Amino acid sequence: GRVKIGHYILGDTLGVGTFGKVKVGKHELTGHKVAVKILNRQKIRSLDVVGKIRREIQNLKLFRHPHIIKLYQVISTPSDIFMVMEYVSGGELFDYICKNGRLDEKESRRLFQQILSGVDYCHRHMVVHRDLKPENVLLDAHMNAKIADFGLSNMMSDGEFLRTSCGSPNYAAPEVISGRLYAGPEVDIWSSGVILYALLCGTLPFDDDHVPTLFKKICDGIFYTPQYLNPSVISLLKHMLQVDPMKRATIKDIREHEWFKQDLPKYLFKWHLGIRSQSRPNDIMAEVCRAIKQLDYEWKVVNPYYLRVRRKNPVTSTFSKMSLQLYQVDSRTYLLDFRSIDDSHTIEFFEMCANLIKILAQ
Amino acid sequence: PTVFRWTGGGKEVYLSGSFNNWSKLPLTRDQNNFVAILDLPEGEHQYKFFVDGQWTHDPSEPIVTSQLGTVNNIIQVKKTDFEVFDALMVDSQKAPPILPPHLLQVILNKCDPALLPEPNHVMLNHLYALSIKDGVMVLSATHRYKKKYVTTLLYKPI
Amino acid sequence: YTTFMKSHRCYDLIPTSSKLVVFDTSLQVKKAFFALVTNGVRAAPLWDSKKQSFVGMLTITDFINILHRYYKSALVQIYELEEHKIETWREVYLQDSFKPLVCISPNASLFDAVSSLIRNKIHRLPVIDPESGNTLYILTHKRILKFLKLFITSLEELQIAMVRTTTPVYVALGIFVQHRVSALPVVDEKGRVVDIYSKFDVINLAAEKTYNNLDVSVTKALQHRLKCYLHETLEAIINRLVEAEVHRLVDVVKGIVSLSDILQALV
Ligand SMILES: Nc1ncnc2c1ncn2[C@@H]1O[C@H](COP(=O)(O)O)[C@@H](O)[C@H]1O
Ligand SMILES: N#Cc1c(O)c2c(-c3ccc(Br)cc3)c(Br)sc2[nH]c1=O
Ligand SMILES: [Cl-]
Ligand SMILES: [Cl-]
Ligand SMILES: [Cl-]
Ligand SMILES: [Cl-]
Ligand SMILES: [Cl-]
Repeated sequence: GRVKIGHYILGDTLGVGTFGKVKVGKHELTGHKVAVKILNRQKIRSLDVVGKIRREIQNLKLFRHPHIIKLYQVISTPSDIFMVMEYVSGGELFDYICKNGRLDEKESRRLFQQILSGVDYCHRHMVVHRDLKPENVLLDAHMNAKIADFGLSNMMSDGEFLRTSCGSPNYAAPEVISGRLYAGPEVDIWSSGVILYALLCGTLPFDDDHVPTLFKKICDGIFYTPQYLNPSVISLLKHMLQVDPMKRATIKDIREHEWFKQDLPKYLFKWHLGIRSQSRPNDIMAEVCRAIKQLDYEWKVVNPYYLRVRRKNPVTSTFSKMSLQLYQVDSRTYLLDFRSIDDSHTIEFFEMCANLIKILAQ
Repeated sequence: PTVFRWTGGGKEVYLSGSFNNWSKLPLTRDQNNFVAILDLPEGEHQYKFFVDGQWTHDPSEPIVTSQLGTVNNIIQVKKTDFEVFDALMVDSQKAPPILPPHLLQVILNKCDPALLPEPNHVMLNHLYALSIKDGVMVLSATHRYKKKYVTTLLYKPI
Repeated sequence: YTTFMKSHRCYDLIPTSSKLVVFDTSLQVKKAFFALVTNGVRAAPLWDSKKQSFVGMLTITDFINILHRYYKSALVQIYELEEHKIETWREVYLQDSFKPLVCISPNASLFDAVSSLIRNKIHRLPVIDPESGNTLYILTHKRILKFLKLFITSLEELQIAMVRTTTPVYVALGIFVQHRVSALPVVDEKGRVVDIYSKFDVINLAAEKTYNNLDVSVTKALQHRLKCYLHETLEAIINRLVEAEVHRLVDVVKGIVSLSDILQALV
């Protein structure tokens, strides 16, 4: 007798995904087909990704968008965890584009709209699926996009940037291949931009076998626009494939763009940050402590440039916390940033900061 | 349900256990993985493997040596193991970065003077300040209450 | 109408993204009023760093009170204003007779918000979250009667403090103090009303930095820049008010109907 889970008999391995094996599940009596992510509890703790999966499930378990793969149920067992999810027959968009050529302007657009609706849904729920590529975009029998591998995804918390340089280097954004900090949605837009190019051309905008020249071309934002390409979509690709994240197209700018707006279905949709110093970054970090202890405030040094400090309130008798990060601005300057931590809170935060500033450099 | 997985090769691999009256149930092969999934009442259960003529236990898995020299594997099936979030819960037991440009973007500088643009979630709770223009220090930060935002400006002397 | 305010939370009126200015009681009271002007705000909460709590609200009225209390002449500076702290003056203003901080919460209903403005004889109320302590936003009559108009789908039947053209600012400020009134209608040669000098007009002194001369006429003061009849309907009186975004409406004066008064009727 065949292996069951739910009442689904486990079939062929569809793929090997982010953290574990994905196999088909055909229902015992109905014949219904699901895709099953098999996560070994012991493997997922060897890589300390237990937190990541706890969260992934948490998000994916409530999302209900037509161009995102639904997480039907999570079956836990003593040894392994099973992620029962909707199955799509059409497979990889990658292989579609491989077998067939590039898509025509009309068809390309349809899919880009669907894909973007999904990307938009995620970001609207504080989820940024890093790893967006035609390899992770699946197709159903009726040629609908289905965003599929959230293993590499991450949450968007108020006040924080992400660091993990994740996903294929062709679809990866300049700030990702450069390993710089990012807000999140902008790395998904840059990925959606390369997807769009692939749909319209059947090739990658940024592609080279010489890895160093591939990484250069990505940061050079330079890609080729073939003669068949529509100038209106060219304007769009140019806006999405901006090396400056501050200059990069937004899900709104995209929605607003004329090539996108077309045939689009309804159902789819002087101040200073902190105090900047010039000493050697380790002198500045020494400077901060010979000032924090001087104020008698408890802390925890996370990184050599990140500290999580608490102040004991003498009046209200309630502890107030703030985190401190040191970045670099110029070739010649560094900057200490003060971020509030959630348990008047705000006024006490400014007070906690100010005292530290009067005894500190620019 | 419980997962009984034998790892390594074999023409024929069977799971014999206490739960099945030591009958030989066959395991389905993937590659070098032979599995049978089956629910068993939370408590104690002993098993063994009949892999190509030889009876072995799983060395990596917990054993139990009997009074008669019988070495079978054992499985203590918990309630914690069945509920996902309780299971993941028990399962969980340089130089400076470059300043992201998102932080340099202020909602104050960029109608009603007490109305500001909606901010990027990323530049929330960060401290911003004005140059000390003779003994008075101005501090500011944007935060969110429910689905709404407030940019608090503190005028404090030094 | 009365039930409407007893339901909706204060938070519903809080704007999507807004500004809020808070002065520490230890700030010099001149810089305090000057900051209001520059930040485009009519009122600001006052935090006591020693007491570690919001103790009050600095308003335009506080400026009118300081100016009138210590205006010597156009010849000599208001030394008092130029070098008093917010704490030093709130001590003077509220001596043996002290008024604590009156405020509302986001969760609390709009009825609890209108009744508090009246019951405490005030025009600005700060919405404060208790789970935080943080002041969120200063709710006002004009803000409440705005949303009370965005939902609606005789004056004599339903049912005075004045200044002349010649009247100097000092004198007007004095009337605002001993009467507890928001605006002051201006009378010409006869009992015919030509203008109206409000508490708001008083901040143009702080703005232009011209407060050290209150000897100037109300008209001369008003040089830096609307009425109704009794046979008109109460709803038409409401419609006209908000369409011009004003606080009150009064060719000879008989009575003045205000936003704080309409709110007293619809409660
Ligand atoms: N110029 C004025 N003369 C007399 N009473 C006034 C005047 N302005 C306002 N009031 C009254 O003061 C109270 C509050 O109104 P207001 O300060 O204008 O928002 C109401 O009872 C008004 O009738
Ligand atoms: N690599 C791998 C790997 C697995 O193949 C499995 C399986 C499995 C094996 C064969 C069939 Br047929 C169906 C499912 C289970 Br059940 S748990 C598990 N954990 C792993 O890490
Ligand atoms: Cl794969
Ligand atoms: Cl089949
Ligand atoms: Cl399908
Ligand atoms: Cl391709
Ligand atoms: Cl084994």
